[PDB]
This record gives sequence, structure tokens and C-alpha cells, in this order.
Amino acid sequence: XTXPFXX
Amino acid sequence: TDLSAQKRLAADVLDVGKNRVWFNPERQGDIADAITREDVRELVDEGAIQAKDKKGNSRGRARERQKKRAYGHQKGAGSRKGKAGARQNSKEDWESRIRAQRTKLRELRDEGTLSSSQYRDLYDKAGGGEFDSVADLERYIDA
Amino acid sequence: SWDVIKHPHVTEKAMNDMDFQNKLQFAVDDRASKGEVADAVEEQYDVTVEQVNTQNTMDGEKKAVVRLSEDDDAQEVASRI
Amino acid sequence: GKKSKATKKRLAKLDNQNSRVPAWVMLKTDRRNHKRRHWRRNDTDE
Amino acid sequence: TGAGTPSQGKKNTTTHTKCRRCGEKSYHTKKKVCSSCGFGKSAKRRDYEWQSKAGE
Amino acid sequence: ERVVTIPLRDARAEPNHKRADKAMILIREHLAKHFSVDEDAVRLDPSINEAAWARGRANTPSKIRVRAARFEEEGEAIVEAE
RNA sequence: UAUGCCAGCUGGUGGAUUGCUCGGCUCAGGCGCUGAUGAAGGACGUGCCAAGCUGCGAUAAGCUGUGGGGAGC
RNA sequence: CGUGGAAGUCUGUUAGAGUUGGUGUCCUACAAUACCCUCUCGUGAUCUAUGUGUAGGGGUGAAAGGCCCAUCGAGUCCGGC
RNA sequence: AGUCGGGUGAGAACCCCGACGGCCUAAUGGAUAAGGGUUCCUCAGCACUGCUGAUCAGCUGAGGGUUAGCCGGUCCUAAGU
RNA sequence: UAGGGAAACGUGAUUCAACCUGGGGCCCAUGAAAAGACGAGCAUGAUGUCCGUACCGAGAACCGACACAGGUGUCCAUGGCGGCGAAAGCCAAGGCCUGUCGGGAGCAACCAACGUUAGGGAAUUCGGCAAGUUAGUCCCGUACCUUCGGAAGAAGGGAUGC
RNA sequence: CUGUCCCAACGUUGGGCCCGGUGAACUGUACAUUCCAGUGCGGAGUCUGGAGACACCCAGGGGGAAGCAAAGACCCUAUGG
Ligand SMILES: [Cl-]
Ligand SMILES: [Cl-]
Ligand SMILES: [Mg+2]
Ligand SMILES: [Mg+2]
Ligand SMILES: [Mg+2]
Ligand SMILES: [Mg+2]
Ligand SMILES: [Mg+2]
Ligand SMILES: [Mg+2]
Ligand SMILES: [Mg+2]
Ligand SMILES: [Mg+2]
Ligand SMILES: [Mg+2]
Ligand SMILES: [Mg+2]
Ligand SMILES: [Mg+2]
Ligand SMILES: [Mg+2]
Ligand SMILES: [Mg+2]
Ligand SMILES: [Mg+2]
Ligand SMILES: [Mg+2]
Ligand SMILES: [Mg+2]
Ligand SMILES: [Mg+2]
Ligand SMILES: [Mg+2]
Ligand SMILES: [Mg+2]
Ligand SMILES: [Mg+2]
Ligand code: NA
Ligand code: NA
Ligand code: NA
Ligand code: NA
Ligand code: NA
Ligand code: NA
Ligand code: NA
Ligand code: NA
Ligand code: NA
Ligand code: NA
Ligand code: NA
Ligand code: NA
Repeated sequence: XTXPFXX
Repeated sequence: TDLSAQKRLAADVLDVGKNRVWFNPERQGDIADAITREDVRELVDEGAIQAKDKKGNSRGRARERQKKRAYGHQKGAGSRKGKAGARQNSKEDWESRIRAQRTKLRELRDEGTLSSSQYRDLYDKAGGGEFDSVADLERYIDA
Repeated sequence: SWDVIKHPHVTEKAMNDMDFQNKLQFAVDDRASKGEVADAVEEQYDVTVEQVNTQNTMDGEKKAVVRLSEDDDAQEVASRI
Repeated sequence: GKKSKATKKRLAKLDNQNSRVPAWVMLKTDRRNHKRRHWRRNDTDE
Repeated sequence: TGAGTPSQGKKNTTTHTKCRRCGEKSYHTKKKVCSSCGFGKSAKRRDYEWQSKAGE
Repeated sequence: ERVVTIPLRDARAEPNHKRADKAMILIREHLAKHFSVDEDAVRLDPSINEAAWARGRANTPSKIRVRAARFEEEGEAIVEAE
């Protein structure tokens, strides 16, 4: 939810 | 046999750290049957239970160094770790000094050597930081 | 109406205070004061109570350690019951 | 912590409820304390 | 400082306690009010219709 | 009974901070082999222990003389420093 | 013929199934207020041995009377 | 020249507070925010215990929509359902 | 961070004694607040619990243990209720 | 001619936590209140009830679902060497071997922490990330700029043991 | 200034590996020794054609199972919030 999974 | 219980009791009766009480390895059986503080003191009087001696660091090498240093050695640039004013507090030093100087001046006055005024004049110069040590003070006084 | 003395607190440590300090230990009603514990003990066993220490036990009962005068003998008062 | 006298009577009681089912109740009923509580594991009120 | 496990350590304050009126450990000893029966706030007993389904 | 020199060069194959323990084993294994006895039956008088632990747990000697005797109704050696 | 596949047999694991009902669910008739004479509820007690439940209240699984009942408890 | 000892002053793993990099270790963890090293502050707008006040469209906010018991661009519980 | 002897035991790498070797120094020592609530001591145990085992135990069972005119509470008042 | 110690059962000194008592300085900040005590003697006697008191206080007794590498207040800040130091390192007193599974292989690859690497010396890389260099104390000496305070440990050079 | 690099080597400690004891989880439509091609809803261990293929087991680094984990946050849509 912040780009790369899950950053 | 579990003598741990006794160890706690012995340590208190002998009044020593638990780690110091010694139990004779050939008398475990007996020490085992020991139940009350009394039973313990008895085994203590029998020498079955004892308290090792506590050591203290040897101040020997210290004293040798203390000598050398009191004498002025072992205090070169390579042995100093703290800053200058750290090794000898300035204000403190100035107190030491200005006091000896005022003490000296005060003596010479009662003693008659100095007239109130000469004293006055000197005392002020002292408080004004005119004389390094007492010596330097006297030196100046002698014209 | 509650009673002051519930019963004798007989245990090893209770025996010692008896054989060695002329003390009787009781289980008394927890609303009772040392003074009330004193009287009761006197009127019950006919003795002279010198001092009374109390304690509120983890058993929800109040234990009183009663010390008798040198005229009375704990071991003896206790033996009759 | 400083416990009051009532708090104590309760703690006391809780302690007793913590005993086993007497040996004989077993024979009497021809054959479990569901209120057993550990000091560490469980937690009393207050 | 995490709001999680690390913030759990300071939790040693006593609030809710065995209530003198209802017997529930809901008496807030700092508020002197029971969250369960309402002792300390209301003479009447704390009770709401929403404690059960509307038709019941 | 005889006097033997035990090499403890193999305790180097063990992590250094533990040489002592390994050394102490090497000894039991050595005596057990050279006396035709089981390692269980090898008693090492504390002398040996202190010998091996002398310089700490990581500085055990590379050798060590030890005096061992053999005997009894099952076979077993008793040993000590020298 | 190892590792192994499929189905069965003996034993197990499991607790379905069948049978059973000291509990529920719903309908119906009767009846229907308690409390400062301190209720309802709760706490803590109370037993020879007593943890739970029930009962009871320092007269503590109970005390009294009247009636019923009956050789047991 | 000395005295004096000021400062949201300096150095500082004193205590204590903080949390920059390693994008290391961990990532069915020791841990639902940890470990190690590195790093910042450390007499002040300082840090901290306990007690106390402010309550949900409301608080609190040196303001990041931050925080209000692992819950926040409107907490939690039950109810409406 | 143990090792060699030995003790107890049906059973011992880890329960106990000695020696040797180490670890902790604002703490891995001493006294305590909160909080826990019997965990304290003793005896008897090992079905449960214990990162292996156990004769050991904060585990299981039974007993026991907390004594105050002069330490606290209690009294006073604080923010505030 | 209490107590305690097997015994001796000291005397002086320095620096001096505790405790006592003064002086100075600061505020666009002014640093509680009440009960109580004193003021106000002495003897003898009586009374002094009620509640807490065990233990832990933490890398197993607390919060974190756990015997959780996390979190959690106060006092001991004066034990010795060291040194500026409540610093490091080492060592007492006291505590501990329970930050609780062990045995075996010179113990391979591979991985975690880490030591040392010749010549070269940032060519690596988004970037010197990571690591390294420097270092304590004394002496000499110190640029631009500047709000004249600072810059500044600028830089640079020398010294250092017994 | 230096193993950041040329360009890697050797070493140290804890693992890794073997043995005793303790002992989970993720995941699982079924079948399953695959490989090269082809085909197919156009990104096949299973279809088609060929090739290869004796079984079982240990260790490894992770190529594939459009691997495991999450009813896509992007985008559109809903007479949604
Ligand atoms: Cl107290
Ligand atoms: Cl002055
Ligand atoms: Mg997002
Ligand atoms: Mg000065
Ligand atoms: Mg008392
Ligand atoms: Mg939160
Ligand atoms: Mg500052
Ligand atoms: Mg600083
Ligand atoms: Mg606060
Ligand atoms: Mg925004
Ligand atoms: Mg008990
Ligand atoms: Mg035992
Ligand atoms: Mg114990
Ligand atoms: Mg105590
Ligand atoms: Mg542990
Ligand atoms: Mg090189
Ligand atoms: Mg380049
Ligand atoms: Mg390049
Ligand atoms: Mg760096
Ligand atoms: Mg084919
Ligand atoms: Mg979707
Ligand atoms: Mg969008
Ligand atoms: Na009783
Ligand atoms: Na508890
Ligand atoms: Na009715
Ligand atoms: Na009962
Ligand atoms: Na001046
Ligand atoms: Na950090
Ligand atoms: Na709201
Ligand atoms: Na609802
Ligand atoms: Na010192
Ligand atoms: Na162990
Ligand atoms: Na290297
Ligand atoms: Na793969």
C-alpha cells in the first residue's frame, strides 16, 4: 500500500 | 543430599557471603542431617563448616608509584591524560596563594615590621595579583 | 452475638512461645481488639495477661499471641485443654 | 503494594478456594477443581 | 517508542476494583464510580435497554 | 603402571575458548587406548585437571606427562600429574 | 525385491451413526407486587473431614410450634 | 594583568533523553516495532515518578491529519441490525 | 563456562559438596515503590509445567509462616474531587 | 565491669559524602498550603487501641497471551588501581555459572559477526554506502570571513617512557 | 585514508554437517521422471508430436511450478462510503 510489497 | 539449605543458614550464622562458607566434603552426610541454626553452629564449632577469607587488592605496587610521584617522577607529558586546569584547579590554586600572602602580610604587621599603611598598600597589590608566591612578595617588600 | 476467642492456635512456633515465653496463641474474632482479647483470655482460663500482640492472618482470621504473667504458666493452662 | 484488611480477607479466601477436591469426595461420588488459579498464569480481581 | 509491546511496561496503575455494591471488578478507584452498576454515580442501578436485542 | 606423555596438539582442532575441555577428553581417550580399558573406567585425579586448566580455559599445554596404573575386576586405570 | 501403489483383514485413532433424554423451544390456564420493620443484589462466613453447588447466618446444610408423614435418617 | 564564573554555550555512551546511517541482524522474530554498531541532546522551550484536569464531531496538537490503551481524515463497546 | 573428583538416587551433562576455571561492578550486588498475591519456609513427590534431563523448582500435594505507643497507614493541606 | 570480638580490643593526619552554617549573583520567571511544634517547669503512675508487615521487585514472582533479548520509579554517585572523570580496562565485597539442551567431525560449501592482506589507491558506486584515517596532554603557531562574540582544537610543527 | 574496486586469499568465533533428546508451522483439486517444439482463452509437468527417462536417499544454490503470502492501492464501473 506504500509502493514495493508492503512498504 | 542437598546441602543448599544449610549453606544459606551457615552464611548467616557465620555472617559471611554464601559464596564463602565451606562445607567439609567428608561430612556432607552430617551437614545434611543438620536442620536448625543450632545444628549449624555446632558443625561450625566442630570445624565442619567454615568461612573462607575475603581478599583485598594489594596496594603495594600502588605505594611504590605514589612514592615516585610524590617525589615528582612518572608525571611527564606522556602520563598526563586530563587537561591542565583539570589536573590543578586554578581558582582553588589562587585561593591557596592569595591566602598565604594575606597570612604572611598579617603576621608582619602584628610583628611590627609593617605599618598599617605599608600593609594596606601591600594587601591591595596582593589582592590585585601583584605577587606570584609569598617569596615574590617578600622579595618585593625588601625594596 | 460473636465470641472473642475462637480456639487455640497450636503449631510448633505456637508451642515455643509457650514453653519458652509463657505465651498462648489464639485464633480470635477479627473485630476484637488486644484489650478485648486480653480480658476474654483472663476470664476464660483465669490468668493474668501481661501483653497481647495481634496479626491479621492470610487465613482470614486474627491470631493473637497472649503473654501470661510469671504467676501463671502457659504450658499448664494449655495442658488442661 | 499496600493491601487493606478487606482486600486481605478476599486474597485469603481466593487462596483457600485454590485447594484440591478432598480425596474422599472422590470415593463418596464414585468419581476436578474448575476454579484452580495459578499466581503467575491467572489473574485475580482488584 | 512503539505503542505496542514497549508501551505495555508502564501499565502498573490500579483503576478498576472489586465493587462494594455489585461485586464486579468495575469500581474505578480513581473515579470512585462503578462502570458496571453505576455505584458512586447513580442511586439506581446502571442498566440500559441496549444490553440486549430490541425485541427482548 | 607407567609414565606417559600425552600430546594435546589435537585440542587445537577445537574452538580456542574451549581447549581445556577437549584436552581433558583427549587424555581419557588416550589412556583408554593405551591401557586397553574403557573410557568410563579411566579416573583422572584432579591433579591432571588443574594441570590442564592451569593457564585458563584456552591456554592448555601441548603435552603433559601423566602417571597411570591399571587393575581390578573389570579393568580400569587411575591417573595423575607427575 | 527394496522405496512404493490399490483393495481387504486384525488392532488402533476418531467420535459420526443408531437407540436414549434429567435440557431446551412454543402454546395455554392460574396467579401477580417487594423495600427504611432496611428489599432486591452482592461480600464474607457456616460442615468431623468440605474445593464446587445448594442451604443457611455467629442459634449459620440449621433452632421452635402446629399439622401431615413414618422407620428410618 | 588578575579576579569573577555568565551561557535555551562547547566536549562528553556521568545519569538521563533522543533516534541519523548501516537501507546490517531479525522478518512463522527474543520482539504485532526487537538486536548490534554508528549517530544527536545532555543547566534547560531540560529529563523523569506519582497525583490531577481535558472525552469523541469532542479533547489534545511548537501542526505530522499527529495523539486520545497494538484502534484515529472522527476511539471503543453494545444497540439500531 | 565450564572441568575433575565425589555425594544422593531405580535413573544424574545440567540436584548437592570440594577443587580448578570463569562471568556481573549504577549491576548479574544491597534496600525499596507500583504491581503480583502466598510465589516465602518445611516435608513428601514428578502426572502437569521447565526450550534437553532432573533425584531439582517460582511445578503437584500437605502443613507452617507476617507479632510495632516511637517504620508506614492513620492527621494536615496541594492540583483538584 | 551494656554489647560485640578468636585476638588486639590504636593513636595521629590529609581529603573530606552525610549533616551544620554563611556570602554573592539572576527573574518581562518571584519559586505551596494546612495540621502541627515552639513560645510554656518538674515528680510519680496509667494509658497508647485500629490497619499494613511473608516473598518477588525482574534476561523466571510486575506489564507485554510465554520462565518474552522489550518496557518499568527511588536510594546505595565515596570499595581498590587507573585517569579529568559517576569514562575504559582490571580487581574486591556480594552475586552467579539459569541471558539454562547437549555430544562429534581441523570442523567442507554456504551464511552471521570479525582479523590480516602485496602493488595500486575511489578505478567501486546514484553517492566513499561500508570500512578506514585522525585521536589523550603540553609547547609553538593559526587564514578567509565576521553580527567583533566568533571563525579556532582553523590549518601546520614539535614534545610524550623508564 | 582505505579490500569500495582491480581480485581475490588466508584466518577467528557462532551456525551449517553427523549423533542423543525435544519438536512446530507455511502449504496441499487430482495426477505428477521430465525436455524440445507445437497447439490451446494468444504465457502447458498433464493436450499433440517427438526426444529423454531404472528406483530410492544426502547436500546445495534457488531456473520453473505465470512458486507462498494479500478477494489489485493503479484504472474503470456502482444512480457505493
Ligand atoms: Cl510500610
Ligand atoms: Cl564568604
Ligand atoms: Mg497507499
Ligand atoms: Mg577560571
Ligand atoms: Mg499489627
Ligand atoms: Mg495507538
Ligand atoms: Mg548546551
Ligand atoms: Mg554533549
Ligand atoms: Mg501525568
Ligand atoms: Mg497532508
Ligand atoms: Mg497453602
Ligand atoms: Mg527436595
Ligand atoms: Mg523456594
Ligand atoms: Mg521483610
Ligand atoms: Mg529464562
Ligand atoms: Mg592493500
Ligand atoms: Mg567513478
Ligand atoms: Mg563504473
Ligand atoms: Mg560512514
Ligand atoms: Mg508426450
Ligand atoms: Mg479485487
Ligand atoms: Mg485513485
Ligand atoms: Na481457625
Ligand atoms: Na498474577
Ligand atoms: Na403470581
Ligand atoms: Na463444599
Ligand atoms: Na575580567
Ligand atoms: Na538507532
Ligand atoms: Na466520534
Ligand atoms: Na449492530
Ligand atoms: Na578511584
Ligand atoms: Na540446563
Ligand atoms: Na576484509
Ligand atoms: Na526455484
